[PDB]
Amino acid sequence: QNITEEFYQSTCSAVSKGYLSALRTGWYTSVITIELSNITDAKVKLIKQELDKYKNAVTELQLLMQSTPATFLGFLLGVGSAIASGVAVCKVLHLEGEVNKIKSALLSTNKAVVSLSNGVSVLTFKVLDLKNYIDKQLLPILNKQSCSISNIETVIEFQQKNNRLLEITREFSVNAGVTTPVSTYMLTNSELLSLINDMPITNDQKKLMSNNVQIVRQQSYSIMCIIKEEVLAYVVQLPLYGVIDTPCWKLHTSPLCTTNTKEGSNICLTRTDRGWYCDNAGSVSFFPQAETCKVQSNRVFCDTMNSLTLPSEVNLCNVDIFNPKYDCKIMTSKTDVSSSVITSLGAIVSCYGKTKCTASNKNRGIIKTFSNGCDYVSNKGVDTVSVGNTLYYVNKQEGKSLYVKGEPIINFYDPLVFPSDEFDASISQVNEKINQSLAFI
Amino acid sequence: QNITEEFYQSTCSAVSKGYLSALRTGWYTSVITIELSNITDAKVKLIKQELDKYKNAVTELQLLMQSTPATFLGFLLGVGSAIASGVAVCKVLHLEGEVNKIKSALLSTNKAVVSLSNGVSVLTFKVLDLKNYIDKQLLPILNKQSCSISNIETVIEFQQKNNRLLEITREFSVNAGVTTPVSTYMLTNSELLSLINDMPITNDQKKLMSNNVQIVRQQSYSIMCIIKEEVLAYVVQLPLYGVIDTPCWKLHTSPLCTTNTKEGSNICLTRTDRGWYCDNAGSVSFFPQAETCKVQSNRVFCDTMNSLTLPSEVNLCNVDIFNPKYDCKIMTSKTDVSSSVITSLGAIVSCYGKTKCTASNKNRGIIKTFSNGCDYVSNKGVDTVSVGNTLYYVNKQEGKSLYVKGEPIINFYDPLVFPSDEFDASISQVNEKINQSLAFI
Amino acid sequence: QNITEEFYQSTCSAVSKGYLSALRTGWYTSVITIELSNITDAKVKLIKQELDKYKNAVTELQLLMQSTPATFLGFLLGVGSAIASGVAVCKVLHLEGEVNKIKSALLSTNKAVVSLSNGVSVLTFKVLDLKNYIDKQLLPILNKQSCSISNIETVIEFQQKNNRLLEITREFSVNAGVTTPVSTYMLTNSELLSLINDMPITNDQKKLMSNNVQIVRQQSYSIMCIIKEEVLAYVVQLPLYGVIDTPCWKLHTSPLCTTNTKEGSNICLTRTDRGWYCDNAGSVSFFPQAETCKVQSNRVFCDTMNSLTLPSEVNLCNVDIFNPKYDCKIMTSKTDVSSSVITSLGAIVSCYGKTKCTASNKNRGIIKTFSNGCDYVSNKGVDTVSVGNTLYYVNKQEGKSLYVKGEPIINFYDPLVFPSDEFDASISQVNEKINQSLAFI
Ligand SMILES: CS(=O)(=O)CCCn1c(Cn2c(=O)n(C3CC3)c3ccncc32)cc2cnccc21
Ligand SMILES: [Cl-]
Ligand SMILES: [Cl-]
Ligand SMILES: [Cl-]
Repeated sequence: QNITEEFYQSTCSAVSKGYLSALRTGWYTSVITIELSNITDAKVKLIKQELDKYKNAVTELQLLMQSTPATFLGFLLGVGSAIASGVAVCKVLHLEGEVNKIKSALLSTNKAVVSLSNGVSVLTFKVLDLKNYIDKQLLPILNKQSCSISNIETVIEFQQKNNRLLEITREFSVNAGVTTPVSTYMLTNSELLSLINDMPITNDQKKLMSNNVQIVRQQSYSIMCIIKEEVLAYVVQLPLYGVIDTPCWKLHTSPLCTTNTKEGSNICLTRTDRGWYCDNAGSVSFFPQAETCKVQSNRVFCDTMNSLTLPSEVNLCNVDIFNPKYDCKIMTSKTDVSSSVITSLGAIVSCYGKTKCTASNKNRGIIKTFSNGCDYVSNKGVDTVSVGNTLYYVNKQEGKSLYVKGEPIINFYDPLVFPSDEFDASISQVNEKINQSLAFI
Repeated sequence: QNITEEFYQSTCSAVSKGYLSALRTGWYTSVITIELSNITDAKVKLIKQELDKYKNAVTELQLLMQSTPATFLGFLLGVGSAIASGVAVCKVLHLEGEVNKIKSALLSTNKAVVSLSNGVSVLTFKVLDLKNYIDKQLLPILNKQSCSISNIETVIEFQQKNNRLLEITREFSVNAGVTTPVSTYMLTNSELLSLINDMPITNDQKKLMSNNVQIVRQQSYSIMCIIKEEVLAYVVQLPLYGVIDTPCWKLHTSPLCTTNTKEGSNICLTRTDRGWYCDNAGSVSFFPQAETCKVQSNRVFCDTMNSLTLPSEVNLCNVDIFNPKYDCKIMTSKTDVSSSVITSLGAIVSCYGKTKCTASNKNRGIIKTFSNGCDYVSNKGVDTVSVGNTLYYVNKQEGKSLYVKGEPIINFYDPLVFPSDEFDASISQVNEKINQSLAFI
Repeated sequence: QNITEEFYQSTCSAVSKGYLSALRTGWYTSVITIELSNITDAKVKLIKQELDKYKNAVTELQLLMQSTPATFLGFLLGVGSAIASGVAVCKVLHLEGEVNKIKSALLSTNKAVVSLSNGVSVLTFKVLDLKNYIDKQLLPILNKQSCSISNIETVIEFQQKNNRLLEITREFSVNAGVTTPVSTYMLTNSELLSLINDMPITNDQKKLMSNNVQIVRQQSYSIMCIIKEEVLAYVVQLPLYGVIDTPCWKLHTSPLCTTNTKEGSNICLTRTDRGWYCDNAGSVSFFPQAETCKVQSNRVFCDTMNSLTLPSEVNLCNVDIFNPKYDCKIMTSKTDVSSSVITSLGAIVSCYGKTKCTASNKNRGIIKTFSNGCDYVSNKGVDTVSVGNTLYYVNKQEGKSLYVKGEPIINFYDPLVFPSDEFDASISQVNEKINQSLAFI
């Protein structure tokens, strides 16, 4: 879609809009199972060697489940427990008879829904029947001939089928029974798509999930659960996207300082509310660590667990940081160091002191030299930006940028009553302290 | 065991107790080795192809060792060097004759203790003898028949044996010779258990380590060391648990704010001493980043390298934050944003402003609507908590919660002399500033 | 080379010098390709089974590219976009005919340079020709005999060749098309070395990169790009080391507090400018998160994207923190907790309160007991340091340490006007506040 950007010279910040939301709001828990089997010449020795790998993988996973499974403004977030729902389901599976309900449900099929004893309705999947393979092809060789008649084409095939159990067990072993993202050994591409289609969700969610399998995997958990009655079962916890196609925008901020000659006499100010914003249910979901969100074209995948829910008036800070309805968050300092923030469609440059700051093009080199202050350049005709010894490549996606001129608000502050070293502050709090200092003077 | 929780309404915090400690206090360094060998039709070409994979894995690891191997209150921690002990041992192995001492010690066995030249006594393990396999089965095929007589069952078997060397080399290649956790290619489940049993430790440590192999792996390092005289050797650095079965408890904290109508007029306070606490040697080991500790049932595995050693009186902050023996750490602000902290046995809810905050059950939906302030609900009968647009699942483990009523201490502060934006502060420091402001007035 | 260390008792800090730089300053983008092919008894069924794995890997990667690819003083850094350059190249490859230019260029060879339509000159590599293998050996079996004549030695060989495609696809599936470090499936050791040799760089850069392949891998990206016209192509983004062999030094800092008896009456100060420093182009490249830099012997690999460019006078803070040319950064507090910082050649110990702080040797145990204050011990004759319940191993590399005596500067401050809880501050700012407090008194 249309991605557009606006740079606010007055506050050294830029907003990228045109994105659409896909917010993980909930969890779907599915129970994936693998049916187990309970149990010389060159080719048989390889079968016994592979069968040993199988026996020890089972013993390994049994040992691993002795315990129940577990695992600027970011400091404002709450603290969730990401696998609480999957662990709850996995707890129900240890209740007696519960494992047998699943074993029975998938006797004649590989996909089935099971209502568990506490009422939970979960999709169930038998992805590998080692029970049947071992019990139909390897058992005859090991007992009827007394380890005599065998062919190497079954050795090859057994290694293939056993490999996935060996890899699932490897992942759980280096991860204490909880893995994320969910690999293709836990759930192949075909199985996951099939799982998504049989999921009880909207057609929009199914299309969205199927066209972004790779993101679904990164937002999912595999929780190793139980081995009981020749059934190996792990819970796969999949994201529920309850907010889809609402507007999102990305706020980029950079330090705004005065540019006086005498070093140390300068005051700085930085908008601290940078991160991803998405309209959500009459409020705005604010993600202060924009690295928690994944962007695919103009779709942005975030997790509400790493969000604050803010009044929509928080948007007014971009056009009017002095607006009377939301108290815009800033931090203050006297550290006027140079840096750049690469935005979606351009680059913000905070250039101070003796720093060389330029913007270049691929074939012609330097096309703009920044003066001291906070400035911006759009990615049209620019390929790189240089601040000091640091070269930044700019994003080269299509979209129009608008440069909104305005006097930098740092000019409105008297440096001799300016409160420096304020981090979790706001426009009004800074004024509150300035008036108190001006009172005592 | 018995997990229990107490919520302190006065300070918006909760303590989970009943846990027992397993603290990594030291390191055991073992030297794992792989003995190397020094060195047409369809089946021989595959042997030569696999032999090439072997030769290049050796060349790769030789190239990789040109250099010596290397790798709220968290800011208070010191700075260790995690693989210093393994690197020290690995340095000793480059001394002349040192590699030959090991090669000799494991001539007749695969497990042996070797006292190295500087006095260090290390367990040694030969986990794969490629020297013997290549030198007994592949060498005859490549020289005696001139690449003639071969059978595919050896091609299969060679790929199996060579695979682990290829994978060990892959791990070291993407990790610059230092890996953690220690995979099952570095050390299989059988080898690690055997290593633990032959370790010079208590019977309690052996049982504890064997029943938590997956945690031992996550707290271990594999340091690629030396290739010399047909011997490949890497050091595996294993945790020493010198503190076991002492009481541990988890402190959860959340922001406590006043709830006045006029927005911006509110003051907030948050206990900053959240994290894991374990009794340790007459003091308390405090782990400010509770994500450094791993919980398995009621056992909690932590690393003393990420701890502060505090006076045990730090515990008094939970029952009496104004106690005269320890100066309880807090932070102050005026940012009254809503959030929840999911505890071990319930959920703390900091609900402010216009936020919808509720607690729900699986089948009946909303059972409690929180008013503004800091409140708590136990996981008995509750499955989810909702703060704004964020849905939290609560932990569903058994254990009793006690709600300790008390007036929120934020009510005891006059907002017009309240010092906001204090981060590394304490009860006494805040009083010190309030009295100084009250003096100048 | 010569690694040396100096400890400044006056400021509780230590500098390690003698290192030489290797700074990633730019990016080289190469286009790696795999040529694809467009498409019963026991041995044929395995071929059809492996061929299915191939078809689905292709379908998987096609689904994955529906979207364009994306991915104390650290807070002062700017914000780059690491794969912007590779993504830009990958965008050019979707232009029509562009894929065919590459397909043509590597018809007769596997390595070739191609000037793309926008002028970019990129190295191109065909690392696997599955097109030819499938189209010469498997096609005859599946069509001419009608799935009759086949031998197991080709089944083995097909699994080998197809395996790398299956693994590349696995990596991209768990990583949303962008991986780092660059595995040996993306680019084998031989291919990467060959790529480095054909790179348009200096002989120094080629030697440096070839002798540190493992670091090059960790600083590289694999960006999954396009599948078009039987050509699979991903961009490998390799580091350009434009700064080599300049001096580097590592600054370690630890809290310096007064040691009065009455607890709570103490004031602390910590130099905040700790991290890696490298001379670079007349300025100094400062890396505040020293964990972004990788050290190999005396060579230190850093990324300028995680640096500030500072005046070289920042070095004066080590010999004279009160120097008049650079305003040295510090933080203040009243939290006198004990801890240690393990340096390159010794250990800084900040010992306060009732903490037991000692230094030990391997065979003789405790050789020094620290008194309260900030002290230092060199790694000559010392193996471990203990602060409270935390045991630290010291680095055991050769190099001389010098202990520079001096009165701790915290003694020069009157505790009753000392501004505590200052984080982004400096020597002059603290004096500025002290004089303002002394004025109002
Ligand atoms: C991107 S950052 O959050 O990591 C950098 C913050 C560091 N910092 C501090 C100290 N401080 C923290 O470290 N936290 C974080 C971990 C809980 C705070 C939360 C609330 N108030 C102060 C906090 C003061 C200060 C003043 N100016 C600039 C930076 C400053
Ligand atoms: Cl870049
Ligand atoms: Cl949750
Ligand atoms: Cl250590």
